[PDB]
Amino acid sequence: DLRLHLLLNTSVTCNDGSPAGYYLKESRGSRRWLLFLEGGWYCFNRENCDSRYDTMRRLMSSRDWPRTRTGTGILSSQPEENPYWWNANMVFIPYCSSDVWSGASSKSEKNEYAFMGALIIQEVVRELLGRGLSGAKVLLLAGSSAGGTGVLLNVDRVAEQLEKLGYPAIQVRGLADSGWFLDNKQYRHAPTEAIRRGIRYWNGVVPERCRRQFQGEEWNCFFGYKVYPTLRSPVFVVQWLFDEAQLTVDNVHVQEGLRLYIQNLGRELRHTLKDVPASFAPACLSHEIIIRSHWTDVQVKGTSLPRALHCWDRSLHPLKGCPVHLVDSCPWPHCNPSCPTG
Ligand SMILES: COCC(=O)Nc1nc(-c2ccccc2)cs1
Ligand SMILES: *[C@@H]1O[C@H](CO)[C@@H](O)[C@H](O)[C@H]1NC(C)=O
Repeated sequence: DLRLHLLLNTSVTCNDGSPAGYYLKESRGSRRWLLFLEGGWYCFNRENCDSRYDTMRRLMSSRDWPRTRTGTGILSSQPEENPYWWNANMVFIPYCSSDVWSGASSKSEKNEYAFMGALIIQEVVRELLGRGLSGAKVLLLAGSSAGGTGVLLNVDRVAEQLEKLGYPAIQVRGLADSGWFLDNKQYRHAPTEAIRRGIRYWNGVVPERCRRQFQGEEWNCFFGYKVYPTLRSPVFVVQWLFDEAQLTVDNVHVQEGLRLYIQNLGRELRHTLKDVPASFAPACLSHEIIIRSHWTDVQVKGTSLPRALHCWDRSLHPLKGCPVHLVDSCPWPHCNPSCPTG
């Protein structure tokens, strides 16, 4: 179990003004720290945020949060569930800002909700330094789905924060799981407009180099293949080639037209990853993996995800039989036999 801590700075809040927080399990014999960003869609105006507050309130408030949480997958402390980082300090950061971890706006007389995702992170890091993060060797910022995109938007800001605060020895890295989306044409007739509206609603912030490239066009930086080239911190990318959330936004739920559509989607995703040296992309129909209990099962070219992440660690000290770039080439869902049956 990871135990809950509400933020001492109560001005950093969830959507409804309740305090944000984090769950922590601390491993005093380790100098590695894993900070995981929860996912769960987003909302982009008053009307659909109001709907989210009725039936998805734990994603908008801490008032009902439980006191402990079980670490699963990469957050597990058992070596046989987590071959990669079982002895690390574990942190789970709940997603209660509905802004893809990008907001920096408080609740006011003109704002019904607060969107503080970028600041919630910003602050979890601050309070953790007093609980042992000051002695870390590596800080891995991880996340799934909306949290995976949140890794891409925030990893360089965390690195900059620790540099100005006087901790140049902490190596900040990122692990983005199922947050590598394409702004492609739908199968039937959209995401990009929802993101554009969201940024204005949230006062959303994007990384500085990406902002300077696109200059009204900041929505571009929410898409993996466009923002990744601008990042300095090392980032490992985990992405199913046929992600279920990507197919949902494409209005896909088999004859020739749809066959070509699905094959072209895999090809395009595969193309966007070819210059990404640390990546794991199996040809499966699924969504999220790294905090799933059976995340050790899937393999690409005979290498599991826990092994590929270990090989990544070694590379940051090509390696013989310990690869870090693993992308399937076969063109149809579940042509990899190790894909989840679920
Ligand atoms: C660039 O976008 C950032 C992002 O996080 N987008 C997401 N989209 C979803 C989603 C949307 C519709 C149906 C199922 C899932 C989850 S997260
Ligand atoms: C609390 O957080 C807010 C928003 O991030 C910030 O303006 C303020 O300086 C913080 N207070 C303290 C005491 O750090």
